[PDB]
Amino acid sequence: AEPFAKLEQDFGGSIGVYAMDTGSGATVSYRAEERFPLCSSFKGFLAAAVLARSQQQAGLLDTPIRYGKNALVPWSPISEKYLTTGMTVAELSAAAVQYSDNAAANLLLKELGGPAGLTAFMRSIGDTTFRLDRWELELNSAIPGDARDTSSPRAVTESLQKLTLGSALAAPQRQQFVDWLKGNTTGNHRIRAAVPADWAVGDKTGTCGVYGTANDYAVVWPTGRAPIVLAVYTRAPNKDDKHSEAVIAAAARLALEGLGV
Repeated sequence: AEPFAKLEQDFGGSIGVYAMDTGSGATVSYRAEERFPLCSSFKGFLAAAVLARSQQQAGLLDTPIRYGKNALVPWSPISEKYLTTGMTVAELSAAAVQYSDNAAANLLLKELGGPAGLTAFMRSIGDTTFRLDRWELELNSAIPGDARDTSSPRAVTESLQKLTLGSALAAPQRQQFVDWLKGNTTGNHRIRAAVPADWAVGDKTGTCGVYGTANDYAVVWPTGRAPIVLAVYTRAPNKDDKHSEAVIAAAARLALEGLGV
């Protein structure tokens, strides 16, 4: 905690951390119930909402989605490649989670009834903090004090636990969510940078690009020890303040250490 204040101070902003040992029930909590913009991290919960809906609707994941060029907003690397052939709901989910593909995230949001639909899903699993108000990329304004498109490190951590380890998703969908998070390609310098290499890790990052606002949440499977669920979020007071993945990895190391992990 003292290390946390020191860390954010050196950072020049605020760092929010919540980590829980699903075995001992031990937790690390620093500014954990404060609101931080979700940025790109909402996409992970977006995929869960899709999986949850696929339970009551077989054939969803394989449903073909055709889209146009207008739909290719910034950072849609996968969507851009499959433009002429389109992508299935499952392929869009993998793209959104593992590459943070914005086009894919927006097409899936549309299928779930937009930001309100996803917010409603988080409500159904008992998350009362989470709120998505806009679509990519407008949701990245990260204006200080703005409650739109934010959640708490604690609410994110708890929801992630319900969806990956708990029973918020049927067994099959549960493992698919874990596998999509395990295959993430965008967070090698964040939480993943704080743990060994033999540890199985699944994560989803978030980067707003303004107000030094960045984040990452993950489920880490320590060797011989129960899995840990953690969320690390940051932000700063100045629009030009830059985020730092090193700060996120450092904060994650402190969280794990705090758990004696």
